[PDB]
Amino acid sequence: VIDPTEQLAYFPKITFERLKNKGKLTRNYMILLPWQHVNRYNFVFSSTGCKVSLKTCIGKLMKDLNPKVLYFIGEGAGNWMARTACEYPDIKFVYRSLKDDLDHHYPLEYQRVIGELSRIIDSGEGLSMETTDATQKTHWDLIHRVSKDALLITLCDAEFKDRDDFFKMVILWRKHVLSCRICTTYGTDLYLFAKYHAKDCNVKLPFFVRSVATFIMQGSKLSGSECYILLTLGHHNNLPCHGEIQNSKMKIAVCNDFYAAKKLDNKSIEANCKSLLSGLRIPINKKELNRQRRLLTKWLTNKANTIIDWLEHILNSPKGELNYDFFEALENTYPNMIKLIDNLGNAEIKKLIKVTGYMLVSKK
Ligand SMILES: [Zn+2]
Repeated sequence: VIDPTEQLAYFPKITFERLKNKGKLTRNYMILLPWQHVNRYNFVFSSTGCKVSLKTCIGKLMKDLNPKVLYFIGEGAGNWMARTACEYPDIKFVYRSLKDDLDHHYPLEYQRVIGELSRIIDSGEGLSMETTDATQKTHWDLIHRVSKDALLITLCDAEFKDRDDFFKMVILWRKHVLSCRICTTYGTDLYLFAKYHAKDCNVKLPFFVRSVATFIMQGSKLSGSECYILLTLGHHNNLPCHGEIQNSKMKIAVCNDFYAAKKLDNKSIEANCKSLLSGLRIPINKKELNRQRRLLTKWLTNKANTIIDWLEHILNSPKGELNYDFFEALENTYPNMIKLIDNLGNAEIKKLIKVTGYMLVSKK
């Protein structure tokens, strides 16, 4: 009872830089908050699709290869997969994610965005911990238990402990696509679009693994050196160097603004509000914040005051454009910044930025 293409208007436009396979650009933004969640207010459990998209980044490859099935590894609640389902309404999916008590091993976001799970032909159900671990041979051995389609495009958004774990996955992918009866029959025109953290320089990829392009996303945490690398089979080359990623990341932060989503998913905004502060309603106005202050009259009451104080600061703050120059102003105009980051945890602060972004967009 849901049209996927209609749901796509809840996802924001993606700004990125492609580096196909020199002075330094530096700007020290005094920011302590995860501002990359500013345009992600319409999403609850996972929001990767606000940062990366197959139609925007690898649109041509999607058209040229025309895959019937897509293979997703490492997705939490499957928000990237959810965006893909909206962009490509006839594509079926194979989902894998580590069976942990830590992050989601089920696509909650996909179930929320897309109506049902009928297009997820393999959800990884019944599998053990090692058969869901991309750094283990058995995961790759059982990837074809339902889908008999070759791994034309494999999407990996897994967070690895170290680069050696990343190499374990990349080597296992190569070993699969060069052994597997299904995949070998298709050929060597097979791809792996994986998340990577460019820490070093001149780091060779495994034998017969070649990087086609590097993608630097506006939606990646400003502090790190995260990027998305498009790999294929062929004479090996180097992984992206930390220096290249920095200049690219900087230009996007200094030049570009975050696009807001064309439509506001009021159900999710209400959900993110109640998740941040129980009983918080929309519109978030002076009357709403004074009501929340009144309800308080402990550790939980301390966190609630911290939240209201920030929302009150955003409320009183002038309207600006969604960019890091304005975000730095927002932070360095608030007297209790250090008290905020100390009292609220990482998840609470990401929820706070989602709510903040909704408010900033709602202005004027
Ligand atoms: Zn295969």
